[PDB]
Amino acid sequence: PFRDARAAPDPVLEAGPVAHGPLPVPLVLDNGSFQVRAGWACPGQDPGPEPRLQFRAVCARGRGGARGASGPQMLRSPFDRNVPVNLELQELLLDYSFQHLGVSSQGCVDHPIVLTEAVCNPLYSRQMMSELLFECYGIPKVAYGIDSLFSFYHNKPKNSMCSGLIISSGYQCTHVLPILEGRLDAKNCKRINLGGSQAAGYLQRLLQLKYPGHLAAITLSRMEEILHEHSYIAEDYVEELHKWRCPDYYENNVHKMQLPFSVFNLAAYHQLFVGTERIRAPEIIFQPSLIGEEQAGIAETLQYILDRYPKDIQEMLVQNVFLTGGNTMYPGMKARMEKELLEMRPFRSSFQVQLASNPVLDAWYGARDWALNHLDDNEVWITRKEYEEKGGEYLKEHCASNIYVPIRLPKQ
Amino acid sequence: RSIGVRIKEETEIIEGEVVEIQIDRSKVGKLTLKTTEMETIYDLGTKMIESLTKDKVQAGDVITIDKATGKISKLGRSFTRARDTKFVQCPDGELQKRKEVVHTVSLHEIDVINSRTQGFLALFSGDTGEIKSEVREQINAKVAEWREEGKA
Amino acid sequence: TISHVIIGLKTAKGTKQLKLDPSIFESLQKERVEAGDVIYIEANSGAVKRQGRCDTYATEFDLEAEEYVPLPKGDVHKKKEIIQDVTLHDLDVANARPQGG
Amino acid sequence: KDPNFVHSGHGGAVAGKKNRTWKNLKQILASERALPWQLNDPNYFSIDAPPSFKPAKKYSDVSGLLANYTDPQSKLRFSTIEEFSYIRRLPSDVVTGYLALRKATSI
Amino acid sequence: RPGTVALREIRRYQKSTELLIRKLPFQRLVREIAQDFKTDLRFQSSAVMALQEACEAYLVGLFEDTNLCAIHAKRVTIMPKDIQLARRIRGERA
Amino acid sequence: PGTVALREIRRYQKSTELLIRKLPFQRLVREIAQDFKTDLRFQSSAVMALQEACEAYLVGLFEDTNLCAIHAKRVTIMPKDIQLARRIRGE
Amino acid sequence: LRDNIQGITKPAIRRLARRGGVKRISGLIYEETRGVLKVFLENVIRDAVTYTEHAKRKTVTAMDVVYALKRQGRTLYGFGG
Ligand SMILES: Nc1ncnc2c1ncn2[C@@H]1O[C@H](COP(=O)(O)OP(=O)(O)O)[C@@H](O)[C@H]1O
Repeated sequence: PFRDARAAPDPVLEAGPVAHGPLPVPLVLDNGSFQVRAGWACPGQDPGPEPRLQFRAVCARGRGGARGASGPQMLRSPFDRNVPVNLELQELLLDYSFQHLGVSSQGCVDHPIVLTEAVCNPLYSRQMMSELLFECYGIPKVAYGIDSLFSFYHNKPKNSMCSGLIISSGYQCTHVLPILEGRLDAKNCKRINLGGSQAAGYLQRLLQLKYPGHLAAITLSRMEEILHEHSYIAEDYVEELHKWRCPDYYENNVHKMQLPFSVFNLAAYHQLFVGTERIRAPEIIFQPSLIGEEQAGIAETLQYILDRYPKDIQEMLVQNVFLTGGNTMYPGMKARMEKELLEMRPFRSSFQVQLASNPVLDAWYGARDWALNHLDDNEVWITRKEYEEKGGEYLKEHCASNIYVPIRLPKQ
Repeated sequence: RSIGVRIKEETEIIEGEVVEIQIDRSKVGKLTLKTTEMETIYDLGTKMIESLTKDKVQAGDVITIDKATGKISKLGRSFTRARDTKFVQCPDGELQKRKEVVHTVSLHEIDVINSRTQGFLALFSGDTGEIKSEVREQINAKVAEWREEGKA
Repeated sequence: TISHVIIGLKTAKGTKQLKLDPSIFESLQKERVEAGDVIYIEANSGAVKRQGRCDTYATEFDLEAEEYVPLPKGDVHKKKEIIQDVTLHDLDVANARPQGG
Repeated sequence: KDPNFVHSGHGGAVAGKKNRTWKNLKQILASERALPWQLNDPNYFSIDAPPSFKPAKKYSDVSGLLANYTDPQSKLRFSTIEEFSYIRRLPSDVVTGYLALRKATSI
Repeated sequence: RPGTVALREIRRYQKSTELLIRKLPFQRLVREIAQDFKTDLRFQSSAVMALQEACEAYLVGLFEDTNLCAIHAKRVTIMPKDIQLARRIRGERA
Repeated sequence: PGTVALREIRRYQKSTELLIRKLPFQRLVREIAQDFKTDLRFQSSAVMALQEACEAYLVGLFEDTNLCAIHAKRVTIMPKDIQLARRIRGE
Repeated sequence: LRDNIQGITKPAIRRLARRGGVKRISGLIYEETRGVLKVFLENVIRDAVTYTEHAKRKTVTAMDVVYALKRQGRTLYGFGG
């Protein structure tokens, strides 16, 4: 059968840690349309033991006058299309995270922080986010970067001017990130508007249409079992759905987990047979025309960005295709990706596909190991005295982070 | 003439009653086909559009389409459209069948196909004469490898 | 105008670009070849054959008079030493009468 | 205790027919167009991937097997003889569902 | 809890050959309307329940036309003026 | 100005004769009859009974399309207003 | 030639529209109307011929079409029957 989810962890702490040399340990925080992930950096230790608040970033409140329902225990979330675009829920999300991390004594957030932002972040959203971060929370200095570049910075061979493609996936997007000598080539980076939410919503809608006996019993929190544990991505899609065509393959390979139980009962508590369906929700990022929506998908975007470039700079970067975030958790992902890439490389040419050491957590460990090294790069971090003149759109172009564009925003 | 070569080949063949056919002024158009057990609509391509229109295919015909080649064979009309000759029932099973055809050619009948800019006319008309022995020296050796690569 | 034609090729093993002699491109046009066809080029002889339309285009129309073939699983490019046997009689025949041409 | 006891008015109002939320994403990528953007910029309008260059494959709605066929009545796409017998029994409430799941010619 | 999945109604009231109006209130509705033409009426159970089947089918048939009228008139919301269009173009509101 | 068409409405509503040209209508009637079946030929009264039924039917369609556009808060008709006027009639 | 139903002229369709009381007419409406006008004869001439084919006459009478119009629910006066 299905399991069910679990909640109410013990992230209860004293007001904060203290470490040798400069005393203020930085906070490391990831945004996330699926889940937020956070912690104190734990500097001077490599085996960073306790990331905390690894929680589904969706909230409510008790409208009868009870409590703010920020943490784990209809619903709203502070992100749209992977960019934060909210205040009235973003506040109680950050307050909840800061309660469990601890604040040292009073009505200001004492320690410096590193925080994730979108592959490109709309100028106004950084303005609103920095305005919350400095008007309300009052942090002394702040750093920004991308989950994908942080998880790459974690998985690099060396702390050097490496180059590659980063392939990223998550709730409402996947992005292809051409990085040249540590610099994101933002003029020819691309994204597809599909990923985890679309795959889960699609797998739901398939089972809603295929099994009209159980229409309220199936829900996204049950789709996540079959999506993250029973599904796999094809090595070649027409080759997998071809071998599903014969019943002797089907009945042996099909997954068959019962609904939660109380005519041989399964007409009410069905095994919800999935065979091609446990491939279709994975394929969405490769063929978005499995949904209605026309976009190139990962294979044609990967080809499209490469033919922007001279043939030598292709060969020296395609040596590091890195897989990270979200849907890259599917079993068989590397074996699909390297086949789709072999089909479009020059005939004898070499390439290598690298999968993250932990495709969900490595963004935090990347930002952590980054902050542990860049701790006193006082030119890199956005300092509170810089936000005292810079309007909140501002960014500084440090390694493993987004590209600033010189610009100014009217606000009153 | 009296030693045969035998081969088998697989063909995508479409067969059905044409329910409706539509065309426009490049070109685009739409076709529908029926068996006793299914129906479809289809987007046609240009080389089909020219074939269906050249051969005056009309709603209520029962037809075979050689999908690899664009050739149309018409078998008759459906009995329910026999009003206003040959009349026939719709095919059974699905529309598009990957039929296997076994075929045989006499070893000499390969010589005559090889002899002229079109060979097969000389097969029937008797113009085959003094067929060049170096051509047989090749064809016998070619068939001797098809025999053992297993393709014939 | 036409010094050469660049042609791009793909198989499940990779890709190449080739620089065709205009006599070979005249043969591509003889075979009515277009982008998305699957082609065999015999570069030592100038033989050219259309195998079929590539099956990535098999949904360009639901029903059209082309045969579609899977993207070749073989290498883009293949080499052999080959040894040709020809008799003096084959020369005496093939050069005596005007060829069919 | 609270990370702050008092807070700014970031753009959402106290009262009015006006929002308590800031501008939603659709208004952001509209209003951002007035700025002095250039052909070299990291502009968020430019990052959405191009349309597919090849024509899209067809897979049967009800089972995901490769579809050779489309029904004249419902306009769904199907693979096999028993699937054609199956689809003709389905209620319009799921037929429109499969069509909407692929933004079909009737939405 | 609140404000989600209105299709909870779509997925309940059309799973079988059910009727949506309760029987006792329908049986006391029709009789008052009937007697104005001619009084002293008595009714077969099989007569009264043959009315409701036609009524609910006709109401459903109106609403099927009605939501497309709203969509054409630039709305997701059906409103009384959609019925003013539909029932007159079918020739019945005349 | 762009509105004195409202005087055409009143003129063609005062008028009650048939509006399509008899020869074009008769040619179309015959062409549709002849590709349907062989040697069908029409008395003038049959072509007139056809044309009166056609033009009354189209006046009904235009009245129905008017109410669809008025309901859509328009002052203009587009082919979509006719396609509602068909589907709402069940045509 | 003008046999493409365009022989039902723009101003004639527009005059039917004006008797029908409609204001601004978009330029695709004439052709959409010609589509309806064909389909009305694909009902009426077709069934009228099934009444002509009751007697199997060469002449279509006003009766033959009035019977088709009667079964199609659009009865007509002045011709009788
Ligand atoms: N298992 C998962 N399933 C779905 N999405 C996930 C999963 N793990 C991580 N993500 C995705 O990671 C994406 C980007 O990285 P994330 O950790 O959330 O940081 P950020 O949004 O700031 O870039 C998000 O869009 C989120 O949905």
